[PDB]
Amino acid sequence: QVQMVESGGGLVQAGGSLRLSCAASGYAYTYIYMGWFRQAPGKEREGVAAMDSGGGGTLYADSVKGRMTISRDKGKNTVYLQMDSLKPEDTATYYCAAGGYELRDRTYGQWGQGTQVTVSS
Amino acid sequence: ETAAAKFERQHMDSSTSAASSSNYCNQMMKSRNLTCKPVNTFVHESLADVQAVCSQKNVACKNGQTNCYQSYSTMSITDCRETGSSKYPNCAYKTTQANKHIIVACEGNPYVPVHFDASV
Ligand SMILES: [Zn+2]
Ligand SMILES: [Zn+2]
Ligand SMILES: [Zn+2]
Ligand SMILES: [Zn+2]
Ligand SMILES: [Zn+2]
Ligand SMILES: [Zn+2]
Repeated sequence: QVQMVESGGGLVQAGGSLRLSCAASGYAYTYIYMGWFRQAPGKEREGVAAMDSGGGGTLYADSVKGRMTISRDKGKNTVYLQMDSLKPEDTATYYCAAGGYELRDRTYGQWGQGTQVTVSS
Repeated sequence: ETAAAKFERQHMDSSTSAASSSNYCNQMMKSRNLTCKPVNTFVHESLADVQAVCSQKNVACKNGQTNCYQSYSTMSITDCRETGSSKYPNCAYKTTQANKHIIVACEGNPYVPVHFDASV
């Protein structure tokens, strides 16, 4: 079975930086899209950033544009989120996702279990 | 009808291992309410084998999107094609048995087929 491996979540002060990593482990081809989603309590799951396997097709939610960079290893099932200038509103569970299209989460089938990111004040 | 159930009405037939007569496509295109639909494929495998394709090989869809999946295995399919004696009120189809890989677009929290894209 494919296993979404997913590390880097935690707890930082407002304005601080974190970096999330994720690999689709045990899959023998290359997922075309991999991206990042998040979800605060009682709230909708929302898309954060997605990128295709050639380095292209990049996409960002407007609230994190200017402050988070997605990246992948070209041709591989990894994706990373560099989060800078984090705000209290960025506090949420963040999920890795693979094999879908842009930030349309219904199109994604592989999901990681999510890591907490918390931003204090 | 959800997109998954539309896919099952338009392409699934687990009740057969392969088209059962030269009239299979005349009996089924009327029967699954597609009559004309110029071309259509039915897949003769269990619903679970077809849903398992959505976690196999990721490829590009014909519409430019990227959540399509191609079967690791060849599957039994019937290709339905309009003959040259077929204008719609009475739609006639050529039935052709094939074993082929299939490509479907996949969606949902049960992650399942919602569109038949191609066979290869
Ligand atoms: Zn969304
Ligand atoms: Zn089977
Ligand atoms: Zn083959
Ligand atoms: Zn079979
Ligand atoms: Zn169809
Ligand atoms: Zn298509």
